[PDB]
Amino acid sequence: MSKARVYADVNVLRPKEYWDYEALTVQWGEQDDYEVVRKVGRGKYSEVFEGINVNNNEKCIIKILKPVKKKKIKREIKILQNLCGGPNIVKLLDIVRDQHSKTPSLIFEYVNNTDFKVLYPTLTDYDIRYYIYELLKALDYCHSQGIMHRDVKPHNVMIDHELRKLRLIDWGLAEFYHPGKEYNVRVASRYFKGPELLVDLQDYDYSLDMWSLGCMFAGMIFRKEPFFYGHDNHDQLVKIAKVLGTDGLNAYLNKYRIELDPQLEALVGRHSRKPWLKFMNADNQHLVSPEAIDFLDKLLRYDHQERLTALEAMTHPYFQQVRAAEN
Ligand SMILES: N#Cc1cnn2c(Nc3ccccc3)nc(NCC3CCCCC3)nc12
Repeated sequence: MSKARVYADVNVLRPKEYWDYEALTVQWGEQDDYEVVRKVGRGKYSEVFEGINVNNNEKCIIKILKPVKKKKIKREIKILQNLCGGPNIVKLLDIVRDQHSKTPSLIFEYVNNTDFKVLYPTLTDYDIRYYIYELLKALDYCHSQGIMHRDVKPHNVMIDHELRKLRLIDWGLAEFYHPGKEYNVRVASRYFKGPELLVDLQDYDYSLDMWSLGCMFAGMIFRKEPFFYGHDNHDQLVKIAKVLGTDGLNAYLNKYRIELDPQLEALVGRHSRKPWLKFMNADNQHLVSPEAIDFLDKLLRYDHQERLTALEAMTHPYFQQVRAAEN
């Protein structure tokens, strides 16, 4: 039996109007208020375009959704509404649908994002600390509002580098946290899935996002994208085990009484823990200080209960300069 160490009762104390997302009645806007300017992306969930509001001439992002169940879309909409105005939380501007096809589109604020594959390599030590701190504000906020993002990855972190503006987007996989609830482990992107998802521990919590953040962070400071490069869910756990070591995995499994599938146990084998500095090289030297390693080490723990919470992470000395500058 596992439960979050912080914000566990947020949804217990709030009324049904907050977490009963299926009760939501979607208020449709007008499709004609928005026009496509250029396609900027695509995914299994939607096609994304840079758009413009013909009324105010303001830029926006239009995501034309592929077939989705009523329950799922209501969940994304309710969460976006509940988190409105929070630090670095993307703003949902409107929700529209095509009459004949009933194809819905979500309208979001526009962020002039630069491909992370091109942006990250140019980030300085300070830039990394700054952007990760900004992302942490968003995570502590949603966690404080009883919501788990469950899909933290570079693709869901829009950054306008010129303006130094960051937004955590795509809340379609997010969920409300309820103590003891068993969630679907089929969330997050493989390279960012926490050990809990990989060993089928269903009663996970906000801490899942912290493992994903840790993966992003490790990728940035070590200049290795992605950090844990597995080809399937089983191999993903193997990649993690070859770094953190099987001793910690065994302890983790014993604590929560989890039994790995025979095939998985075989693939994992036995591995010694590898010091974080073994990933240091001439290319990532100006970015792997002791503070960075200490911070990373406290994020990437098998036991989700051991990981730093977003609030704790924000106070780690690694971010002391960012905090000082802000104050
Ligand atoms: N909500 C929201 C949201 C807000 N901006 N935004 C952007 N901005 C953007 C602007 C110009 C060029 C590229 C992107 N792209 C995507 N999704 C598309 C990206 C997904 C990650 C890989 C690159 C394309 N989603 C969003």
